Amino acid sequence: HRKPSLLAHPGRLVKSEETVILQCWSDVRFEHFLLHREGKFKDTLHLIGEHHDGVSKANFSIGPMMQDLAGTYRCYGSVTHSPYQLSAPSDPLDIVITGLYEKPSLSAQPGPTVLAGESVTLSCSSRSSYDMYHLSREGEAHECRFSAGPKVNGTFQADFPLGPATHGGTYRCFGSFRDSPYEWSNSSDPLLVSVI
Repeated sequence: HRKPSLLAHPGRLVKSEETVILQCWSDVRFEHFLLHREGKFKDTLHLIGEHHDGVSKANFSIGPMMQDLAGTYRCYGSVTHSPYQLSAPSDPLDIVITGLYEKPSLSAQPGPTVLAGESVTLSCSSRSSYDMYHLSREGEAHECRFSAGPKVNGTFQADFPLGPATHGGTYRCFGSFRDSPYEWSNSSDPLLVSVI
């Protein structure tokens, strides 16, 4: 037993039709790994786990990405001196399909370039009824997200207060509905928040 690691080399969010690798590694010399998703089309993947030096690993390829592939992934593994047997559940990893709707309008109210120690904040508008927006800082494993405020005149937005401008960078923003929590919108245009 003992839960293995489940991550995705490029990243969690996958653009429409692209592909991601969901690698399963573990020191515990297994021989078979099993991959499992949720959402609509609940499915399981049976791949023979190799042993690329020391630690045992498996490499699943989520091909032409689609609405069905996106959901909550979990990895398992074992040895076939006993077939059925499965390791303890592995860490949940949500595979997202970016690119599927009109791009939101990300911007910084105080300004993309703000003096340090001066609280910065970025909002996401759009004319469509997105129930929530997401903010990618590109890189980090777990990102942020918040439901949106009703139509103010014609728009739908969500404010992501970042706070005292410290070591800025570049954010992106997506939108989604209460129904399909894994099917996002097309990524909004990149923005460089500067800190002089």
